Amino acid sequence: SEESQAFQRQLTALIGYDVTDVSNVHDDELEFTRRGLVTPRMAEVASRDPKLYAMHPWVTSKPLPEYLWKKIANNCIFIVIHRSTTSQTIKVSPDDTPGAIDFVLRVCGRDEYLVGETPIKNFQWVRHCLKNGEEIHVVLDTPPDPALDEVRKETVSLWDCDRKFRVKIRGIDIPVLDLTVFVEANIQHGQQVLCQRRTSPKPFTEEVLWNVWLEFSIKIKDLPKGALLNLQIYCGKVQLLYYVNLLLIDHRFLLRRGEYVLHMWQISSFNADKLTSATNPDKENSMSISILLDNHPIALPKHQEMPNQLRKQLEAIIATDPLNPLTAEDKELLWHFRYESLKHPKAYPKLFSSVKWGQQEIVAKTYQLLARREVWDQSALDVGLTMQLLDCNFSDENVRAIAVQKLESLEDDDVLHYLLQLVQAVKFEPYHDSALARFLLKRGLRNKRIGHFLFWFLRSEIAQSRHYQQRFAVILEAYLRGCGTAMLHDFTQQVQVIEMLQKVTLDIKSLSAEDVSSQVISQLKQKLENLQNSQLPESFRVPYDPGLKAGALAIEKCKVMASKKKPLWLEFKCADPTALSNETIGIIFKHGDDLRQDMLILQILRIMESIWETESLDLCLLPYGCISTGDKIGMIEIVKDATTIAKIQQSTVGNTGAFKDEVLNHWLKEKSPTEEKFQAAVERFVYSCAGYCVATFVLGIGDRHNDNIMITETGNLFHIDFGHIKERVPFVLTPDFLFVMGTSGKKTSPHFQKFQDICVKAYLALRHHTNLLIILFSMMLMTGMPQLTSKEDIEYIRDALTVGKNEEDAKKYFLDQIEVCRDKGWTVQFNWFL
Ligand SMILES: O=S(=O)(Nc1cc(-c2ccc3nccc(N4CCOCC4)c3c2)cnc1Cl)c1ccc(F)cc1
Repeated sequence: SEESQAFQRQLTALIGYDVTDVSNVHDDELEFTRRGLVTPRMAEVASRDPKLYAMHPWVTSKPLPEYLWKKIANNCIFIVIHRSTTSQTIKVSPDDTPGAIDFVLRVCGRDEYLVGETPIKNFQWVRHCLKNGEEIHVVLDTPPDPALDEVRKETVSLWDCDRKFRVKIRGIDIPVLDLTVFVEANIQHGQQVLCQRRTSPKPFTEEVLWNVWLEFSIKIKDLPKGALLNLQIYCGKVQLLYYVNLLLIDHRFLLRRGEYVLHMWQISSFNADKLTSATNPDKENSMSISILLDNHPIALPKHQEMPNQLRKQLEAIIATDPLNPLTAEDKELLWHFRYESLKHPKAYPKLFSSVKWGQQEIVAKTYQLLARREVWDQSALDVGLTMQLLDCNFSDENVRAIAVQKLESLEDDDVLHYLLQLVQAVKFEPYHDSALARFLLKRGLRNKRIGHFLFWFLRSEIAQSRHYQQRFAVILEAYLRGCGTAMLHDFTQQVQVIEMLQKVTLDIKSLSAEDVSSQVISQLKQKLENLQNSQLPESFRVPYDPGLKAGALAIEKCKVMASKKKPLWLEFKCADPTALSNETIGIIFKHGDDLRQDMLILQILRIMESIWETESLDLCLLPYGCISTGDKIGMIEIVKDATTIAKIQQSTVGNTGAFKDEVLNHWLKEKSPTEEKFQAAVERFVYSCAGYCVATFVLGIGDRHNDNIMITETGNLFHIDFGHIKERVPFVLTPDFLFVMGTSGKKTSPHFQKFQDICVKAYLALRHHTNLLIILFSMMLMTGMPQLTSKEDIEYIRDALTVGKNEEDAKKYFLDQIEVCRDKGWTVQFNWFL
């Protein structure tokens, strides 16, 4: 039809990629995945309560922390319900379910609802108000129409083959380039290379032919599902220059066969891009390789105590961190005591790394082993452990599926906490259709807030990653076909706004030399007025805060920043008349940088906060909204009432940097209305500073120049610009920070004794989740930093978290770091200014 044609055109423009396109395939996996995702979409759509879907209550079933209880007025919270101009105020108790006080309670100025069978202490908006110490303002409203969510009507056994595996390398071709070059062919399973063959070296001409069979030692019957033929091109120590990958057992369990011309990826170690089954879309410029797979259709089938010192050796092995390398001795031990090891969920990652995946009978015993998993199925969810099983070390669908099984029990509050890393982990899936892809699909469709962030996270990777754009596009399409017309319209509006603003960023960045022109400010405001009538939708959801709807631009307040990437400083009015403010919505619109590294670090900061909540600590971090939106384009939340530490020094002192200890402290008092609020500022500063000292040490991003650090007018310290990373320093504890606490060079202050108190406790709390943080750190580097990441980069966090050390000793180690910062004073800060 035509209605079912212009709708795909709509899907395409929302997705940023054409999913029906077959210009860059060599089998039908992508198309097979589209048809396969119809079923899980349908089930989730059909079983979601239409009413609860449309109001999307954002709820938690976690306990209310000790830091929030001490801020109640003894078992009583205040809720202001609203008329038109006036308002009524109700006395409430934390257990009063929405219905205890048709009509619905919508938060003033936000598409956020207080509805459903949960106590009001179990709402995030309520806990937000309580955290910042603000009154809850709501409106008696009409529930939205679920009709707006309406969804438009949518043979030889392999184990019977003793032949050794063989692949014919016909040769390579490249339109443009000289030394010597050879092709390496690896049977891979995860990062585990099972068998390796090389060709003879040949001269590197624009076309090089071999026509040789490479006979491997692995038999066909021993090929596991998810095994990759990985083809690499080395020039000559040698050097890797091109790689492509091909699945040996395709999506139907059929062995791969016939002719292949694969266009290959260029090189700029452990990196997610290296594992992709996607071929290079750049048909014109990219190197290709011509191969022949030949062996009748062959299909893989599906299937239907110990001594003292050894138990101890095994337990020591199970105890070690996820980055502790297993020796052959350890693996052989784990596998032999297979069934003892299965009694310990913590042993699953190491045990499944003890499996000889290239030996058919071993795999069979491994699948037998998984069939007997009462203990695994019974234990409480550990995200750490579960994440470990989704990383690049595991390619077995069954192994990976028992990880996804655990995630299924995750409450929506926590999916949101791990969504970004979960979406990144799709890049570790051998096949386009995986249990994890389906999990993300149905959790997103069950919940408008997960689905909103799912959209952007997926879209972020489609726009700037060729290596996985096809896979993420299919999954995104499957999502959009279930999210419902009311969300398709939001997405459409958001896409239009950022596409429009992009154009304005482009032409403006070119009109400036490498400060800021005066004409240019008027030139920007000129084009922004041009938009306000043009075709700009006069209300769109804020990508990083889907509660807020933005309306008209506040043109007068809009400017180009003094940064040499010339980002746009934009302000918007809230489209909601029910808003009881006036404060504009401030968004930084940036080109030049890829915001994905920033997204990752910030999300990890959030994870660190929720970690700290389990131990009733609130280190007042400020992880501001930051959404990559397109290719090298995104938005950043403007934090109100904030300035950079550096600018505070350029206000009292001046240019070069004769830094003074007092300058921060009396900046605080001049922005403090009273002594009452000034102390709360010093209070907020002690916590903030403690959070960012700990967080950044662990992540190894603590040494920042002080224009990249900010403070709010109420004490809240917070770091910025994470997407960038001699004598070193563990973090930033400069004298101006230290004097706010009341110390100079070598002393101890009451507020400082608190800083040391909170850090030590925050640090040790993180250490109780060593495994989880190690795994998120590993995954971050492998999927987020195109840094050809090494073990040594990863095994930094082993140092930072003082693995294998007692608590006493870990307290000492960090306290040394504090003292290291003291010794340097201003040496590192001045050193940047070269
Ligand atoms: O504008 S940027 O190009 N990008 C960017 C901005 C922010 C950010 C987030 C929230 C903010 N809230 C309030 C005020 C901000 N300002 C930043 C400094 O200039 C004054 C205004 C905020 C900035 C965070 N991360 C990045 Cl990558 C940039 C600018 C200066 C820097 F030193 C490095 C980066």
